[PDB]
Amino acid sequence: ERISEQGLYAMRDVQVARLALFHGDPEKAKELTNEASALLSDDSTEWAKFAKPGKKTNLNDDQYIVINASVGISESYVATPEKEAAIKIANEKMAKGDKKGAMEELRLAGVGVMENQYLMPLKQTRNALADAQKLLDKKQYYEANLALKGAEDGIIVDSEALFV
Amino acid sequence: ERISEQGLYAMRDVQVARLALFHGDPEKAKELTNEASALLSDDSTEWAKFAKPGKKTNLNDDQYIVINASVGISESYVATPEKEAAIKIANEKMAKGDKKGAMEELRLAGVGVMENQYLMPLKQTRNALADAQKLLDKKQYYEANLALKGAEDGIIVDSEALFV
Amino acid sequence: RISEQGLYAMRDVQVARLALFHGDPEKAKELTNEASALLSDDSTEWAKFAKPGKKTNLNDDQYIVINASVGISESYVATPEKEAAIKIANEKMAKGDKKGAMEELRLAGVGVMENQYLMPLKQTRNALADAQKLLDKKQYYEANLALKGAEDGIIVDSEALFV
Amino acid sequence: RISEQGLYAMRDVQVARLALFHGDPEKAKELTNEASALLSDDSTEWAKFAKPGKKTNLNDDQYIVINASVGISESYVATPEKEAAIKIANEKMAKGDKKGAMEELRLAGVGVMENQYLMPLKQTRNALADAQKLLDKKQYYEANLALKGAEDGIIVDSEALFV
Repeated sequence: ERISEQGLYAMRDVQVARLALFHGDPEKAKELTNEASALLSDDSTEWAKFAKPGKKTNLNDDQYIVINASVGISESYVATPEKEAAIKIANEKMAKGDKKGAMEELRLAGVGVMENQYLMPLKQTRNALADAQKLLDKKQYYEANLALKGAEDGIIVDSEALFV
Repeated sequence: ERISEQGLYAMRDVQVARLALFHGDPEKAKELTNEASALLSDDSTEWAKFAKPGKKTNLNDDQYIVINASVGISESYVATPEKEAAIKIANEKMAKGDKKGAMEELRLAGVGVMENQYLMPLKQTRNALADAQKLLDKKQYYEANLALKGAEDGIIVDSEALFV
Repeated sequence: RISEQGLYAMRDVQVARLALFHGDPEKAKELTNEASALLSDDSTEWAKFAKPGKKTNLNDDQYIVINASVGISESYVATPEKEAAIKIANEKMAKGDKKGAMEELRLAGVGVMENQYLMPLKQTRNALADAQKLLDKKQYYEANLALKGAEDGIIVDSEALFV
Repeated sequence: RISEQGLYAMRDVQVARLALFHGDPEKAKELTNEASALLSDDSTEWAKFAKPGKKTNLNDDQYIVINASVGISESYVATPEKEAAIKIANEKMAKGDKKGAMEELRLAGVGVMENQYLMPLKQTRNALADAQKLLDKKQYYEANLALKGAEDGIIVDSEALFV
């Protein structure tokens, strides 16, 4: 994976924190927001290893960080002998680690394969968590929920044809 | 209003497994699929305790299991003295754990709050994972990816107004 | 049934938010007025499109069905039993026997959901009215947020089809 | 530039999938015929709506922009600086200086994305042709899956607006 596990866990923490605020548990929300902030602010983390260059951020000098990924499949689902043969060869090539050859066989049988990457703008997200922490410290719990929502709103999905 | 962390962990395994079939190790895909299947097949988990009762399933005698939850906020984002006064009171009741009274105060402020629950049909999902395990055993990797996709496709969202 | 007035109103909202940020507030104002008019028709039988039993944030509001889609879940494994079930289901669909067709698929391990998009009617009218006041005051960014609030009221409700 | 032709075609596909499972195959066939005709109509200047630099699965294909929406990210904390930037951005929107307006927001911590929905033209034409063959053979469940495959080719591409 080129997925940043720290960014993935941080955003999962934000989701649970926002729900905690509406279930009368600000203390859990505060602890989770602190965990998320610390996950994104480590000096040892090599964020460049997870960055998506070429995706321009709203903040200058910021970068989008890959924090999750999924596979997207498109096809007709019609079984033909030719498509079954292509899939058999694709499976063969994938077993041998020939990922690029496997994808070529799938694509000629009408299968589209995308990698969906979930992208987090690093400094923009840190700034939103910092705003949330200040509000939590002042017990402005609804407002903290909105700042956390703003962090979630910065996450985008980018889909790219795999091995094309 | 409790989430099955076991079901959520299983479905997260499924997502990683599908991508590994195209982009990582098929051996890791098999291991993740075995783990997801074992988590869902474990009846030491008290599944009924996490079920959503009034949601009819596709299989007879199945149940939807709550495996994730999030908050959805609707409002205009326009500040007024009346609204800020009501939000201040909402925050005070949140601090005292009065989650119902806090929600009544937010509705005075013009805020709509939903809880989104992600629902997993347990036996239907078990069946899809079992199909994927059979395919992976035969090195039918693309087909296994579709069986896992079918598992993901059974997850639905149900949204309900929080504490009305 | 699906409310095409609600469907068109929320489509107008989406286009209006884009128009504001492409430097066309006039187009956004026209579209927001159209959406307001679609949701305030005196002679729309809204109860015909309502989703009762879905509790709203506002007291005595109602959710309106404004869109729908089909969701299919299966494992894509071909067997003789499954192909035979699909053939029977297709024959039932050809005859208009929609309920039997879906039951035949479910018995073969195919899940068919109806995904309904639900609009809270009075809540959405209120959001549009807030956006109109901001547009009148030339508060265009703020109006874009108010329209976003109207969009965030739309929820999805999925039910097994003809179950 | 959004392709209204492509958007209409994909909306037809959604309704067709619903019609198949609500016992109306003739309506689904009519809707699928219309979607195929719209996408095959080369009097539409498809290249004018294409998203350059986005690689498709098929060798000589192109992604067509068929829909777009706005996404706003901010922390909702009112500060004198942000409130002044919103005032300036609103003035630039009113003058049609759309790029300066988004830059003003960006520099005050308000991020605006444009989300574009992208349709791979030849790939989508191919998926509809597959569905047509199935509909002609009365293979209605299979046609529903082939139409689902057409929808699954639509992707979202988000970019900072006028950055």
